[PDB]
Amino acid sequence: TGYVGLKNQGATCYMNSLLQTLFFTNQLRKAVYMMPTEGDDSSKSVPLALQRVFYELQHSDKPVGTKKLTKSFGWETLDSFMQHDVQELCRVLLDNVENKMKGTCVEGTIPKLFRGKMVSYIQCKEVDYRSDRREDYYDIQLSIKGKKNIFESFVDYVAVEQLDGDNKYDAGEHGLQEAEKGVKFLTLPPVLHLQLMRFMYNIKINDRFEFPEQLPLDEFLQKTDPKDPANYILHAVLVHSGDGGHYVVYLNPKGDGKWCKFDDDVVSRCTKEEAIEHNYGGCTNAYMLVYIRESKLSEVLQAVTDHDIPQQLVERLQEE
Amino acid sequence: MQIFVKTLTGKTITLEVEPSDTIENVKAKIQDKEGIPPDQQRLIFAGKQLEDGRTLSDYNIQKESTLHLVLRLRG
Repeated sequence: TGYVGLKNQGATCYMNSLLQTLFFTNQLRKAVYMMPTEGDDSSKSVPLALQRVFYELQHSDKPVGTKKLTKSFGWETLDSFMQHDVQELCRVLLDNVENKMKGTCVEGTIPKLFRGKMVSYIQCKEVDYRSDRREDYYDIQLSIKGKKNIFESFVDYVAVEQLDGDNKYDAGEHGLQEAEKGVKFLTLPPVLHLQLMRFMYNIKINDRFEFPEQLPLDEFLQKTDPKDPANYILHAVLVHSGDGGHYVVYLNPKGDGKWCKFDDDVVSRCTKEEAIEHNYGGCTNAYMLVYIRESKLSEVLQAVTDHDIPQQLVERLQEE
Repeated sequence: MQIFVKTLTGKTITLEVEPSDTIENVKAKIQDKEGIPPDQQRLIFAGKQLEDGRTLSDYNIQKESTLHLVLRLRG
């Protein structure tokens, strides 16, 4: 495979699957490497742990461990055997690193890679009153039940809703009033993180939901830009199996389309069919999807060498 | 104030909340309107998952802000 896997401490399937995803997001990994970690206190520094884990996934010829990283979380070894949601970790972990990157040479990285903005439009139906709200996002929750594929999922997302009845809009001086609400994307980030809502109330929606290897999302912007069309290429499929369960990540790291499967310590080659179509579901299916913006793939997935790992870090890591 | 909560169906429901409210207070109002037991709610705003203990003011959450409700797939 050319790539190393990661040891399962017990239930760290979620972490290993994300650690691989965040590792192969090369621009992030370079950024983690360039973080000022003066050795701090190891069992206290999440960036140091991320640098350890990232360094060995780049160099080791045997499965890498996660002990120190879960240590740096403030966790005991029993917490390593509770099962967890991969997207909750990502929210918690990337928020951690984002603030730990402030005031250092790598401020802005996580939002520059992952953060987009959306606009919510609200207009009253029986009074002249309109409102707007612009909110940033690091991920998109896509509905699944009743939608055959990702295209129908963004249509629903941007569809127009009726704020009615027990959900009338608080139109200020006009009081509670019926209204229409609509969402649009102002910007989509270089690395798109899609959380498929494979859950109804936990029942877990195992239905067939199809995602593609290319995704044109220009239809869901507010203003399209012809100097950077919004085509995204599929990079990762974080597959969940269960109801608790197991987590695996399928990845074409180089964006070339030669995929591998990452099941904790075992890294396999595999076919497109095995990573995309076999994961539409209908117990095993995609839960999270990583698409990278075609215009930005060269930068995001630029190749990473020992020339990108600061020397002070190697000396810290080696002498340890 | 009236904020917005996108549900597990993707539909926007209105929620009546106070800058004072803690996230457990918000989660209970959601249970009161959507039936989701708080022990299973995960609420996402601007890519932050809101923590039991902090309040809505600590996230600059205000009128017409939108929360995204999500459950867990553990593994």
